[PDB]
Amino acid sequence: QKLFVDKIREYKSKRQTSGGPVDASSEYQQELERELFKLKQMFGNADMNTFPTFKFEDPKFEVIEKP
Amino acid sequence: AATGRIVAVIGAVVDVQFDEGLPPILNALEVQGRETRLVLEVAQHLGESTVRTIAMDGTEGLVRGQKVLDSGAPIKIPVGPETLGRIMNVIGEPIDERGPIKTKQFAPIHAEAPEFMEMSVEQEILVTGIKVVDLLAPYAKGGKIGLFGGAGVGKTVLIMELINNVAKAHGGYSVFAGVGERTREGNDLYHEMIESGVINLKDATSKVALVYGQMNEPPGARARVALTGLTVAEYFRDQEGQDVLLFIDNIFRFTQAGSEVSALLGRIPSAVGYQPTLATDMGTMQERITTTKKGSITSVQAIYVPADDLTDPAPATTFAHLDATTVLSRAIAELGIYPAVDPLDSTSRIMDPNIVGSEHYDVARGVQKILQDYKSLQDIIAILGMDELSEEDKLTVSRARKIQRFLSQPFQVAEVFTGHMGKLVPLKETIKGFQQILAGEYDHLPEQAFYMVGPIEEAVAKADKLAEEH
Amino acid sequence: QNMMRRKEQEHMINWVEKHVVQSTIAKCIADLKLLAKKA
Amino acid sequence: DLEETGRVLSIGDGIARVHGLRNVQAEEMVEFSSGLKGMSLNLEPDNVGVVVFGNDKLIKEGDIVKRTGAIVDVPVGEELLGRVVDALGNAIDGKGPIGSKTRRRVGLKAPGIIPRISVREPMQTGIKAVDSLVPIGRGQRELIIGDRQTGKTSIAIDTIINQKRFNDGSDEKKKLYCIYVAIGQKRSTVAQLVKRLTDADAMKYTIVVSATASDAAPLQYLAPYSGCSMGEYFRDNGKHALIIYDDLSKQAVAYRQMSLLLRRPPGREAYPGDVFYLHSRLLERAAKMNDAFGGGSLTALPVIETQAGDVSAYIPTNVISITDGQIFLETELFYKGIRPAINVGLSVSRVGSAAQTRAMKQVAGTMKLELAQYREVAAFAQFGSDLDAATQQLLSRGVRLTELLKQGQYSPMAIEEQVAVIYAGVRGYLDKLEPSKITKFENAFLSHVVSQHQALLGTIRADGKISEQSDAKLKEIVTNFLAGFE
Amino acid sequence: GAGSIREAGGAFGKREQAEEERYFRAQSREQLAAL
Ligand SMILES: Nc1ncnc2c1ncn2[C@@H]1O[C@H](COP(=O)(O)OP(=O)(O)OP(=O)(O)O)[C@@H](O)[C@H]1O
Ligand SMILES: Nc1ncnc2c1ncn2[C@@H]1O[C@H](COP(=O)(O)OP(=O)(O)O)[C@@H](O)[C@H]1O
Ligand SMILES: [Mg+2]
Ligand SMILES: [Mg+2]
Repeated sequence: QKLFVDKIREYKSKRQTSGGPVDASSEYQQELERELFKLKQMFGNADMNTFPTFKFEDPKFEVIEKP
Repeated sequence: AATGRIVAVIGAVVDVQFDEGLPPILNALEVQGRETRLVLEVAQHLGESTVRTIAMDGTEGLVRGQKVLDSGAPIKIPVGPETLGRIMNVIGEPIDERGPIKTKQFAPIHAEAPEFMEMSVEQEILVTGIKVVDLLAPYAKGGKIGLFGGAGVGKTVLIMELINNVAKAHGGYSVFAGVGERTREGNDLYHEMIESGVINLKDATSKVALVYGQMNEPPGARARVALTGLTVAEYFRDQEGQDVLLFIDNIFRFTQAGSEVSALLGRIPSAVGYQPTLATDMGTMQERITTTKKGSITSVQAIYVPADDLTDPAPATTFAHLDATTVLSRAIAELGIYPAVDPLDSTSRIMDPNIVGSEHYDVARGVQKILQDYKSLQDIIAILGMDELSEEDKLTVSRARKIQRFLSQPFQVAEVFTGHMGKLVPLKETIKGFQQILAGEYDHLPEQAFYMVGPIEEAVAKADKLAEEH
Repeated sequence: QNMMRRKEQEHMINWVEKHVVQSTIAKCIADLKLLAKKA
Repeated sequence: DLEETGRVLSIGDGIARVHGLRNVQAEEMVEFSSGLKGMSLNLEPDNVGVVVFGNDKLIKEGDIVKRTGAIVDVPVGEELLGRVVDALGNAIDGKGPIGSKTRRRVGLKAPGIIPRISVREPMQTGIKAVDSLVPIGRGQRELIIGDRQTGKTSIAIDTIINQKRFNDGSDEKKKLYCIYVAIGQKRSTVAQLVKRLTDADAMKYTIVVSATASDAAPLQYLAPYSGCSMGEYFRDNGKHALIIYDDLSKQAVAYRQMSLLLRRPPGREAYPGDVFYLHSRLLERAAKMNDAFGGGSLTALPVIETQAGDVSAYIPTNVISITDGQIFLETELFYKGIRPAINVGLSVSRVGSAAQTRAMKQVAGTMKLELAQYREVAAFAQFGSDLDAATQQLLSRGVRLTELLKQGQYSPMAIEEQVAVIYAGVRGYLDKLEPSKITKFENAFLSHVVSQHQALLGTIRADGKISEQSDAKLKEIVTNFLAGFE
Repeated sequence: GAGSIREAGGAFGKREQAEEERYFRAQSREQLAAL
């Protein structure tokens, strides 16, 4: 049951992740920073971790009464 | 790795017999016992543990039984910011006499095209400063462009003007790939890039990488040098996220190179004498020149059109790989109008009112319509003459000739061909000038006032001067 | 949250497969037992 | 898992000459040791010629080739709607696997003589020129032929977007499921097309089969048949499908590559002897079934790119001979401002009025006769002011109807509004208006009839014809808006 | 075939070009002097 050894013994191996954020990667951060840069820059440019403030405009108007 | 022996040398095709460890297809093999490095790319497994290969350099002096060593990978070229300001050939050797290219990573020149889920639909107009391009068939940031033309219509001058304008306005590591072109033009471009500061031989802030395989190279080098330049640009796009410019001149040569070995690889010719694998080779090459979600590649490709055909299989196959084709015409260059862009044959996928604005689109369509009407009226003009035209039609012909002249523009790189100064017309100025010509705002000015001017203010000033002289 | 979940579970699945490659007469005997069980 | 195998004698250009495999069938799908797939096209006494579904750099001399025992098949079903798939039905849009239940062979035979009934129901495109002058019916094979960049894909996309009005309604008899097979295109072009179809909400009833330019020649060869099988699923189950092969020239090129590399005898333009057989057995599968077979249908819209308008080339000749008509596009008409650039003189629909509603028939017979007379006397423009009043009237009405046929991109019109507009045209209510305003009028008038006259449009849509009450009401609406028009 | 006569070159296309140039050099003369 070679793969069945794999499937349990490795998911168990990944489950031992108490201090592990990404299960002993030692890498993948060098590109994660790029992905999160691209993903964030294509969703916007401000800080997308806070609430947005709102500035609002008022339509323009002119002199309309009979001159 | 594995060692074999040359068993046949016919032209640029070499057969190698491996006793142990037949190399996969597309591997690079090194011939042992040669002064300069000769590389053979595997193309076919012939059976009986023999492989057919294409030579990247000359095959003279090769002997049957000469030892060939397997590298275990395709041609690997150095990639990185160290390639900027350098010139490499098809196999990545530095051919600028400036020493080795000490990058820290090498990339194989054969890779898979980006997937479908990696495509980006963003279309943003790239203003070049050229009147006819921006007006009728504008280029987009991250799109594939393509410049079609026969021999001597101005593909190189236009691609050099684009280099000048965009690349000096750009901040994203351009890459030029000379594919089967004149070596004289390569030296010219190298030195006009050094003197322009784009390539810096000291204090390495160079922003262009050059890859060159010219007309004197064997078919294999001319077929793979486009892939080499593509791989440099691909590293700049993926592993650095930068926005790359990719100039290729000429891409037709790539196609042509394949033909020059096709029958020697044992393949029945297709139509017009082209390899049976024309469309798929062009596909697997061009599908790698693309903008992905990881980066952007704007590519300008000069496409030679043999004998001004445009129906030859090579240009006709290239047409479907581009986003904004610019087709140069000899009938236009013989009028004296430069650039020789054909207004009724150029196309752009961003010539859409929802993209360029309704004013831009309406002006472009009005220009194209009045030029088509001029075409239709020229027959009547040949038969009847000019004096028997309707007055609306004389007005049409006048405005059409004026628009023809105004689409012309003096280039900064053609200052020797014309003696004129270079002009870089902004987009709004182009739209405004052509709208004003179409509206009739300049019916009183002559037509030679619009020949080789920038904005319309220059047409007015030139008319005033032409009058003040006589 | 999805993209970080995708890169991670991808970096997990190729880890766990690469991590058993580092890891049997019972199998060789079991193979012939399976070939007998072919019938 | 005991499998019959063979050895790769040789590999090159995507062709594997394979030893053994004594029991492999013709056109059977085999699997290489590297996981790649292939199809056995040449069964020769000493070897089998396998075409490789991928890149031949993974195949080496000596690799093991397994059989699968099955002719190529693809998943079919409604689970494919809204998906982008490859030529073999694998999802390429990253939205998970296709949860289909049924598989169908890509090389099944077309319905015979008896299972068919005449083509009688309209397939609305939303383009005024097509729906009025070149009508397409459900079960027809109408060719979209033209030069490059003349507006063919736009016609296909308008036809796909237009079916939203029918697919959002409740009338199950009028629903049309679309399939867009893209052969030899860029992946970014297909992504733009998919985005355009999603924005128009047209993906929920559309399948997009994508065999792009970097895919192997066998995949581009096979993609039209995969799409045709996915549409035959609907055609067999009482539903109605439309399929657009964009385009068949590139499939012919891919098949020619495969044949030339298999050393099959070349013919004219190096195409094999059975390229006509190829396109004909692909296109005869678009049929209209009788009620005894569910009443379903499959409509084919093959696309062909001609070089310099040369319709006497090999593949254009073949596909023109096979189909039931053609929509011809001209680049000169394109740059004259006539868009969609349909050439009405050359376009033809051999189904014809049998594929039109009675209202469109009413107005379109008149429009066709008038545009024909206009085409006859159209050379006399540039001199029109110096002929009879009848010739000048012919020219006037002709240019009015010509400007009446121009249409914007991605904006297909309902059949009722098309009928109202052609009514305003061929009844004379645009002769007093000068040409440069027609289009503008056509817009404003349209809005008018859409806003305040839903009753007349709904009654025409429900009746399919213009009855005398409908005729008179249309009359009054047109004359009122025209009198009150700027 | 809208510009077929002057795209083919030949006598009928070379005479058309000459006629156009004659007319418009006349008009450019009578347009410059009026400036
Ligand atoms: N009815 C229309 N109105 C305005 N523009 C149009 C119309 N139809 C098409 N176009 C434009 O003409 C151009 C070419 O059209 P399209 O790409 O759909 O035809 P095509 O034959 O498929 O081109 P290709 O050679 O790339 O396959 C497009 O940019 C499109 O936006
Ligand atoms: N923009 C231009 N301005 C002036 N002359 C030009 C221009 N483009 C081309 N020419 C002329 O046409 C000749 C051919 O130019 P070239 O760039 O070599 O065309 P191609 O690359 O198609 O062979 C040039 O030597 C030049 O005299
Ligand atoms: Mg040149
Ligand atoms: Mg198209």
